[PDB]
Amino acid sequence: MAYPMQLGFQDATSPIMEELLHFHDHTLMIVFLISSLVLYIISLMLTTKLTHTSTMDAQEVETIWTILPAIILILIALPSLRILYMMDEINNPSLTVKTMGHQWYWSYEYTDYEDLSFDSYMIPTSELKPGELRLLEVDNRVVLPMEMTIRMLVSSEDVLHSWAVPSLGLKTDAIPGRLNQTTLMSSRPGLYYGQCSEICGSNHSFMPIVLELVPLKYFEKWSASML
Amino acid sequence: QTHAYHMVNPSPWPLTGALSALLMTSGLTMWFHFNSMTLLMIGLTTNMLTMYQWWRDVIRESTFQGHHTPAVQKGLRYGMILFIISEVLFFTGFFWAFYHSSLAPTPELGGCWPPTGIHPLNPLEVPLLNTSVLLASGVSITWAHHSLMEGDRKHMLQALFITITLGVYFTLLQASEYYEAPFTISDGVYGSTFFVATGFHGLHVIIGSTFLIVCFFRQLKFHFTSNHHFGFEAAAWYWHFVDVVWLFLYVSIYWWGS
Amino acid sequence: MFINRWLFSTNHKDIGTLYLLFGAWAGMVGTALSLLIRAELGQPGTLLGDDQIYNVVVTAHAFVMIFFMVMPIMIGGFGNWLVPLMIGAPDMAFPRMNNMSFWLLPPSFLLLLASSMVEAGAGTGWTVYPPLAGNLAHAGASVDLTIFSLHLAGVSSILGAINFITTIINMKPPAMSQYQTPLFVWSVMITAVLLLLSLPVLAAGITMLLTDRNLNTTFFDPAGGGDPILYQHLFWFFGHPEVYILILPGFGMISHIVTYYSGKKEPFGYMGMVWAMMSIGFLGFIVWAHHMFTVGMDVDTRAYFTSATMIIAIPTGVKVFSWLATLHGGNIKWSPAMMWALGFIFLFTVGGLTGIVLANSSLDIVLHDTYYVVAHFHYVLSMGAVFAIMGGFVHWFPLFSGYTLNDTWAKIHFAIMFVGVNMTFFPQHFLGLSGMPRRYSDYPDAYTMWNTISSMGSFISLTAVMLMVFIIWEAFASKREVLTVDLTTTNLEWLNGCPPPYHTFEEPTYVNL
Amino acid sequence: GARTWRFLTFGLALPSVALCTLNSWLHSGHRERPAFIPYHHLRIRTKPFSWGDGNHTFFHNPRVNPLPTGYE
Amino acid sequence: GARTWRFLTFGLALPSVALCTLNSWLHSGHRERPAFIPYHHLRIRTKPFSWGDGNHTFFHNPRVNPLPTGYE
Amino acid sequence: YQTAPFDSRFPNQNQTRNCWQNYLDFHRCEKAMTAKGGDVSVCEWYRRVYKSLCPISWVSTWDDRRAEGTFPGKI
Amino acid sequence: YQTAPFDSRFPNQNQTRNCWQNYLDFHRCEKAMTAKGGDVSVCEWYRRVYKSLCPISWVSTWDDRRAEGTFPGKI
Amino acid sequence: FENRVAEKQKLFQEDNGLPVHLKGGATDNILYRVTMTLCLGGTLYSLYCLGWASFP
Amino acid sequence: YEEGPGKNIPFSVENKWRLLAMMTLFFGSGFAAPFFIVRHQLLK
Ligand code: HEA
Ligand code: HEA
Ligand SMILES: CCCCC/C=C/C/C=C/C/C=C/C/C=C\CCCC(=O)O[C@H](COC(=O)CCCCCCCCCCCCCCCCC)COP(=O)(O)OCCN
Ligand SMILES: CCCCC/C=C\C/C=C/C/C=C\C/C=C\CCCC(=O)O[C@H](COC(=O)CCCCCCCCCCCCCCCCC)COP(=O)(O)OCCN
Ligand SMILES: CCCCCC/C=C\CCCCCCCCCC(=O)O[C@H](COC(=O)CCCCCCCCCCCCCCC)COP(=O)(O)OC[C@@H](O)CO
Ligand SMILES: CCCCCCCCCCO[C@@H]1O[C@H](CO)[C@@H](O[C@H]2O[C@H](CO)[C@@H](O)[C@H](O)[C@H]2O)[C@H](O)[C@H]1O
Ligand SMILES: CCCCCCCCCCO[C@@H]1O[C@H](CO)[C@@H](O[C@H]2O[C@H](CO)[C@@H](O)[C@H](O)[C@H]2O)[C@H](O)[C@H]1O
Ligand SMILES: C[C@H](CCC(=O)O)[C@H]1CC[C@H]2[C@@H]3[C@H](O)C[C@@H]4C[C@H](O)CC[C@]4(C)[C@H]3C[C@H](O)[C@]12C
Ligand code: CUA
Ligand SMILES: [O-][O-]
Ligand SMILES: [Cu+2]
Ligand SMILES: [Mg+2]
Ligand code: NA
Repeated sequence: MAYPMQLGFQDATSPIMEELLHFHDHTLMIVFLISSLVLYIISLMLTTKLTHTSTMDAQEVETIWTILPAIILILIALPSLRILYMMDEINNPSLTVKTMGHQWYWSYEYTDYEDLSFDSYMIPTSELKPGELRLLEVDNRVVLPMEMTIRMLVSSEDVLHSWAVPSLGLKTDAIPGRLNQTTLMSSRPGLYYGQCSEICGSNHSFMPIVLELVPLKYFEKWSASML
Repeated sequence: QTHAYHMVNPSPWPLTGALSALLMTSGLTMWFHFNSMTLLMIGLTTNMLTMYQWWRDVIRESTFQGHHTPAVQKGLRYGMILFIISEVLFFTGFFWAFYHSSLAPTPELGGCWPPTGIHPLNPLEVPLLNTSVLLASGVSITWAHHSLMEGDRKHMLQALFITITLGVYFTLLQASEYYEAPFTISDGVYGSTFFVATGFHGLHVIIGSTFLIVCFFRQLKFHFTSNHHFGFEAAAWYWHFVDVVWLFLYVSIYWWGS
Repeated sequence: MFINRWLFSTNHKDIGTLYLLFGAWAGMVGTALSLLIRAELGQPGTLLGDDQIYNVVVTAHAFVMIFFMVMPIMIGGFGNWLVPLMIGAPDMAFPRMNNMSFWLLPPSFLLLLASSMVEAGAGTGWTVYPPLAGNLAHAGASVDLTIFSLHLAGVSSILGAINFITTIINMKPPAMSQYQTPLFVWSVMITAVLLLLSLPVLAAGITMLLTDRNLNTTFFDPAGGGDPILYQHLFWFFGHPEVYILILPGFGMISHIVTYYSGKKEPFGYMGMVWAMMSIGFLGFIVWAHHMFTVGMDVDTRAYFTSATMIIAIPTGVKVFSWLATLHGGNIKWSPAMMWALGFIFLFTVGGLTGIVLANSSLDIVLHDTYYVVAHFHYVLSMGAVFAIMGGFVHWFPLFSGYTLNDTWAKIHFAIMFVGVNMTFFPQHFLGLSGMPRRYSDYPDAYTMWNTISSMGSFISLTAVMLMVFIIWEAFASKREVLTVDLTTTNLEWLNGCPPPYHTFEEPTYVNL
Repeated sequence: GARTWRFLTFGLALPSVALCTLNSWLHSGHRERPAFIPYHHLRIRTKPFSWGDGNHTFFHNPRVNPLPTGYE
Repeated sequence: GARTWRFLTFGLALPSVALCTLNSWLHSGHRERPAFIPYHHLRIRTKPFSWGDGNHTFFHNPRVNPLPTGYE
Repeated sequence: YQTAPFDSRFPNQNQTRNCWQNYLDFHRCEKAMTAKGGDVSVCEWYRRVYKSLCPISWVSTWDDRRAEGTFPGKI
Repeated sequence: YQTAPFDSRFPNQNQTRNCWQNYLDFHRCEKAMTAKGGDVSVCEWYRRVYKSLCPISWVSTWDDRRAEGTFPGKI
Repeated sequence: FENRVAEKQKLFQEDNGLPVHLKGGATDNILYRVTMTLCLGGTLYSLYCLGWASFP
Repeated sequence: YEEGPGKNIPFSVENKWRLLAMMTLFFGSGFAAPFFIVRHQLLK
C-alpha cells in the first residue's frame, strides 16, 4: 500500500513491477534533463542586453532539434517495448482465479477444482479493527499462493470497473461480456492492496482489493475451508 | 467597398436557428422522458421556418441583389465541400460500429454474423432495385447539369424531374422494406446497425430530394443562368454523396453482412 | 439598434466579443466546479455526498472548461477577432452562419446545467462511458441532456470550422500565399480541419449512446451483441484530436506573443512551425487508443499506439526550440503577456514530457486512471491552454477595447496564478505514482498530505481568478486610451487602431507580386 | 454533352431500373415467417418506446415482427 | 504549387519512408526455419525448371527453401 | 490437471472466445456421446477448461438458455 | 442407412466439401474416441457418409497422407 | 411560365434601407413575428419544463 | 453604430460603479451557479 508523504511507486512485489521501476527511473532522468535544459535555456535567452534581431537561418539547427529527440525517443521505446512483450510472454499458470466487478464490491471465483466463490466488500470505517486501514480493508481477502504464476481473469456483471494492484504492476479493466486476462506472481508473502480504477457510480471510491499471499499448503487448506 | 466579398445584412435567423436547436433537443428529452411531443413540434416548426427564411434570403442576396461575385461563389464551393466531408465522417462512425460488431460477433449472437434468429433481406431484391434507382438518378442529374450549362430549359426540367422521381421511388421502396423487414431496431446490434445507418441515409435522401425540389422551382422561376447556378451544383454534389453512401451501405450491410 | 447589433450580428469583431464574454462566464463556472472538487478532497472523509454528486461536479468541470471556456475563447473569440484582421479580410466567409455558431453555445450550456439539475445529474466522467452512462445505471434525463449539449456544441464548432477554413483559404489578398499568412492563422486553419473530421465521429458515437438509452439499440450492450469498448474507440477517435484542438490556437498565440515581446519581426523557422503544426494535427488522428491501454487490446496494437504517440514529441520539440530561438537575441520586453508565454513554454514542456511517460503502455498499466494522468493534463491545459489564453488576453485587450490594463496588477495576477497552479498540480504526480485513483470523492489516509497541499493551491488560483475580474474592471473604470503600438509593420491586426472601426478593409490591402 | 447524358439516362440507366423493378416484382409475395424463439439478443427492451403501448417498434408489422412474448 | 509538393515530399513522404525503414531494420533478424514436411501441394515438380539441375527455383535460398526431398 | 493451459488459438488478453469455445466443445461432445449412448467421460477435458475459465454467471445463463431453447450457439 | 441424406450445408452441384468435411469429421471423431480409449462406433454416421460420397482414390490418397504425416487438414 | 427575375431585382434593390429578410414587404414582417414568437415562447416553455423536471 | 473605446461592447462603461454592479452580477452569477446546483442536489 501507499505510505504517508510517498513520492514514487509502491515497492515492487513482482518481477515485472521491478522492471517498471527501473524503466521509470530511466524515463524520469530524461524528463528531468529535458525540463531542466528548457528552463536553463529560457533563463539564458533572457539574461543578456546583447541583441541580434535580423533574420536567422533555421535549417542547420533544425537537424539537431529533430535528430536528438528522435534518438531519445528510441532510447525510451526500446526498453518500453521489451517490458511490454515480457509481460505478454507465455508463462504456464498453476492456478486460474476470476474476479467479477459489481456496484460496489468484487466477487472471486476459484473453479479449477471445486465451486469456490465469495464476495469481497470494504470494511466500513466504523467497523475497522484497531490498526486497520480506512477505505482499504475487505471482509474476505483474495488468498493466493506466493511464488506461483496465477492467471487472473477479470469481468463485470454491471458497469465498467477496473481491478488494480499497484505493487504487482496490475490494472485490468472489468467489462461486462468480456473476459480479460492478466498474470500475477508475488515474490513475497503479505497483504497487497488496490482500488477500483474505473468510475462505476456512487461507491467507486469504496470497493478495494486485498490480496493475501501465503504458502501453497495454507492456500489449499483455506480453499477447502471456503467451500 | 472595393473588395468582392458579401457584407451580410444583420439577420435574426442565426438566433432563431440556435433556439430551434434548443427546442428540438429539449423536445426530444421531453418526448423520451416526460411523455410529451409539444416542445419537439415547436422546435421542428421553428427549425423549418428558420431554414425557409435563411435560404430565401440567400436567393434574394444572389439572384435578386447580385452579391454572389466569383469570389463569393468560390467560398460557397469550399463551404459545401467541407460540409460534405463532415457528413462523410459522421457516416464513418456508423460503418465503424457495423464492422466492429460484424467482424467479431459475440457469444450473445451465437458467435456468428448474421446473428442466430436474424433472416437478412435478399440483397438481389429491393436492395438491388434501390441501387439501380440511385445510380440512375446520378445519370439523370448529370444530364440536368449539362442541359443547364447548354442553356436548355426544357431538358434541364425533365432531367431534374426524373432525378427527383427516382429519389422519391427510393424513399417509398425503403419505407416499404422497413415495414416488411422481419427484424427491427430492437433486434440486437444487427437491427441497431441496419436501421440507424440506413435510417440516417434515408434522412439524407429526403434532405437531398428536398434540395433538388428547391432547385426545380428556382429553375421554373428562371433563377439559374447557363453559367451561375451554385445551388444546383451544391444539390448535385450532395446527391452524389447520398449515392456513394448508399453504395457503401449496399456492399457492407446488405451484401457482405448477409 | 442594440438587438440588431448584438443578437443579429454579421460582424467578426462583435461575434468575437460575444465569444470572449461567454468564455469568461464559463471560466467562472468551471472555476467554481474545480473548487468544489478540491474542497471535497482537501481533508480525508466526505464533504458533499457519495461519488455521484462528486462525479457530477467533476464531469461538469471538464465539459465547462473544454467546451464553454477554452474552445469559445481561443477559436470563437481570438479566432473571430484576429483571423480576418491578420489576412486583411473584410469579415468571415459566412458572417451570418458565424453568428449561429455563437448562439448555439448558450443553449448548449443551458442543456448541460439542466443535466445537473434533473434527477441525480450525469456522474459519468466527461468521456460518458457506457454502461454507467446507459439507461440502467443512469436512468432518466441527465445523460440525454448531456448528449444534446454535446450535439449543439458539435454543430457550433463544425459550422465554425467550415467558416474558418473557407475564410483562410479564400479571403487572403490575391498576392498572399498560404506561406505568407501568420502562424496564428495557420494554427486556426489546422484546428478547424481537426474539428471538421473529429466532431462528426463523436456525434455518431453519442448518437449511438442516445439510441441505446431511448430506442432499444444495443451498439454498446453485450446482451444485443454490442461492445462497451466500441464507444471508447469512437469517443477517443474524437478525444485525442480534441486535445490538439485545445492547444493548437494556444501554440499560434504563443508564436505571436514571443515574437512581439522579443522585438522580432518574425518567429524563428516559420516553415518548421507550419510543418510542426500540420504534423501534430496528422499524428493526432492515429494515436487515440493510448486512452485504452488497460481495456485488453492485443500486445502489437499496444506497441503501435506507444510508438505513434511518442513520435508527436519531434514536431512539438521543433516548436519549443523555435520559441527559444525567437527569444534568442531579442530586445526582451517583460510585459505581463511575455510572462504568460514564458510560463507556457516551460510548463507545457513538463506536461508534454509526462505525456511521453504515459505513452509507454507498460508503464501506463500502473499510471492509467490515477492522478498521474490528472497531473499531465492540467500541466498542458491549466498551465498551457490557460497561460496562452491569459497571454493572448492581456496582449490583445487594448486592440479589442481601446484601453490599457494596469501592467503592475497584471504581473501580480500572473505571479499568484503561477504559484497556485503549480501548488495544485505538482503534488498530483506523487499521488499518481503512489496509486491514488481518478474520480474518487475520498482517499486512503496515506494520500492526505498531497491532497491537502493540492487543495490549498486551488484556493490560490481562486484568488488569481477574482483579481483578474478586478483588473478588467479597473481598465474599463480608468479609461486609459491607447496611443501608439510598436511593430505594426509585422502585426497587421493593430494597423487599423484600437479598437479598429466596425468595418475594416472595406478597401483591401495592396500587395503586389 | 447533354445529348450523351440523356442517351445514358434513357438507354442504360432507366432500362436498368425497369429490369430490377421486374426482378423485384417476380420475387415479391409474403415468404413464411419463422417459428418464434424468445432469443435474449433480440426483441430488446431496456426502456419502453416513447409511443403506443411502449412495446411495439416504430414500423411494427404484425405479420413478421413478434413481440418479446411472440407473434400477436 | 511545386513548393507545396516539395513540402509534402520532405515533410511527410520521406519521413514516412525513414520510419518504415527503421521499423523494418528492427525486425530484419533471421527467423527459425520450420520442420520440413513433404506436403504434396508444395514443392511442385510437373516439369524440370529450364536452368541449373531442373530442381531449384530461380531465387532458391538454401537456408529457407527446401527441395522436394528436404533442406540441402 | 491444475488449470487450463495456454492455447495458441487464444493468445491475447481477451479470453472470452476461449471460455465460449470450450463450453460449446463440451456440450457438442456430450450430445454426440449421449446420442450413440457412448461415454461422456471422453468430453472431460472441455469440461475442466470451461469450468476453469468461464464466469459462473455465464455458464449459469448459457445452461438456462439451452434448457429454454434460446441458446444461440450450435450444439 | 441407405445413402447419405441431403445436407443443407452442401446444397449445390459441387459436393467436394461434403466428402471432405465428413472425411475430417470421421477421423477427428475416431482420434477423440481412441484418445480417451472411448468407442469408435460413435463415429459411424461420418464413416458411412464419407464412404458413400468420396471417390475411393481420394480416400486412399488421404489415408496414405495421414500415415505419411503430409495430410494438410487438421485432425 | 415567364421570366420575372428583373421585377424581383428591382424590388430587392429598392433604396428603402430595409434588411434583406424584410425587403419582400409586409408578409416578411408577419413570418418574422411568427418565427420569433414561437422561438421566444418555446424557449420560455422549455425553462418552465426544466423548473418542473428539476424536482421529483 | 457607435465606434471607439467603450462603444464596441454590449455593456455600458459610462459609469464605473454601474459597471462594477453589472460585472459583479455577471461573473458572480457564473461562480455562484455550481454551489446552488450542489445545494439543489443535496436538498432532494
Ligand atoms: C491540451 C491538452 C493536451 C495535450 C496537448 C496533450 C498532449 C500529449 N498527451 Fe495527453 N491528455 C490530455 C490532454 C493533453 N495531452 C487529457 C485531457 C487527458 C486525459 C483524458 C481523460 O482520460 O480524461 C490526457 C491523457 C493522455 C494519455 C492517456 C493516459 C491514461 O489515461 O492512462 C496519454 C498516453 O499516451 C497522453 C499523452 C500525451 C502526449 C504524448 C502528448 C504530446 O502531444 C506531448 C508532446 C510534448 C512534449 C514531449 C514536450 C515538448 C518537446 C520537447 C521539449 C522535445 C524533446 C522531447 C523528448 C525527446 C521527449 N495524454
Ligand atoms: C481546460 C481544461 C481544464 C482546466 C483549465 C482545468 C482546471 C482545474 N482543474 Fe480540472 N479537469 C479537466 C480539465 C480542466 N481542468 C478535465 C478534462 C478533467 C477530467 C474530468 C473527468 O475525470 O471526467 C479534470 C479533472 C480535475 C480533477 C480530477 C477529479 C477526479 O479525478 O476526481 C481535479 C482535482 O483537483 C481538477 C482540478 C482543477 C483545478 C483546481 C483547476 C484550476 O486550475 C482552475 C483555475 C481557474 C482557471 C484556470 C481560470 C479559468 C478561467 C478563464 C481562463 C477565464 C478567463 C477570462 C477571460 C480571458 C476574459 N480537475
Ligand atoms: C525484383 C522485382 C521483380 C522482378 C521481376 C522478375 C525477374 C526475372 C523475370 C522476369 C519476368 C517476370 C514476369 C512474370 C513471369 C513469371 C515469373 C516471375 C516472378 C519471379 O521472379 O518469381 C521467381 C521465380 O521465377 C521464375 O520461375 C523464372 C522467371 C524467368 C522466366 C519467365 C518466363 C515466362 C515469361 C512469360 C511471358 C508472358 C508475357 C505476356 C505478354 C502478354 C501480351 C498479350 C520467384 O523465385 P522463387 O525462387 O520461386 O521463390 C523465391 C524463393 N526464395
Ligand atoms: C425511410 C427512411 C427515413 C427515416 C425516417 C423515420 C423516422 C424518423 C427520423 C429519422 C432520422 C434517422 C435516424 C435516427 C435513429 C433511428 C431511426 C432509424 C430508422 C428507422 O426509421 O428505423 C425504424 C425504427 O424507428 C425508430 O425507432 C424511430 C425513432 C424516431 C425518433 C428518432 C430519434 C432522433 C435521434 C436524434 C438524432 C441526433 C442527430 C445528430 C446530429 C449531429 C450533430 C453533431 C425501423 O422500424 P422498426 O419497426 O424498428 O423495424 C421495422 C420492422 N418492420
Ligand atoms: C424531413 C427532414 C427535415 C430535416 C431538415 C433538412 C431538410 C431540408 C433541407 C433541404 C436543403 C435545401 C437547401 C436550399 C438552399 C437554397 C439557397 C441556394 O441554393 O442558394 C444559392 C447559393 O448556395 C448555397 O447557399 C448553398 C447552401 C447549401 C445548404 C444545403 C445543406 C444540406 C443541409 C442539411 C441540413 C441538415 C443535415 C443534418 C443531418 C444529420 C444561391 O446561389 P445560386 O444558386 O448560384 O443563385 C444565384 C444565381 O441565380 C445568379 O445568377
Ligand atoms: C403555436 C403554439 C400554441 C399551441 C401549443 C401546443 C399545444 C400542444 C399540447 C398538446 O399536448 C399533447 O397532448 C397529447 C395527449 O395529451 C400527447 O400525446 C401523448 O399521449 C398520447 C395518447 O394520450 C400518446 O399516444 C403519445 O404517445 C404521447 O406522446 C402529446 O405528446 C402532447 O404534445
Ligand atoms: C409560442 C408559445 C409556445 C407554446 C407553449 C405551449 C405550452 C402549453 C402546452 C400545454 O402543456 C401540456 O400539458 C399537458 C397536460 O395536460 C401535457 O400532456 C401530456 O402530459 C400529460 C400529463 O398527465 C399526460 O396525460 C400525457 O403524457 C400528455 O397528455 C403536455 O406535456 C403539455 O404539452
Ligand atoms: C409547360 C412547361 C414549360 C415550363 C416553361 O418553359 O415555363 C413544362 C417544361 C418542362 C415540364 C415538366 C417536365 O417535362 C417534366 C414533368 C413531366 C410530366 O409529364 C408533367 C410534370 C413535369 C414536371 C413537367 C411540368 C411542365 O409541363 C413543364 C415545367
Ligand atoms: Cu467499481 Cu469504480
Ligand atoms: O489526449 O492526450
Ligand atoms: Cu490522447
Ligand atoms: Mg480507465
Ligand atoms: Na472527500
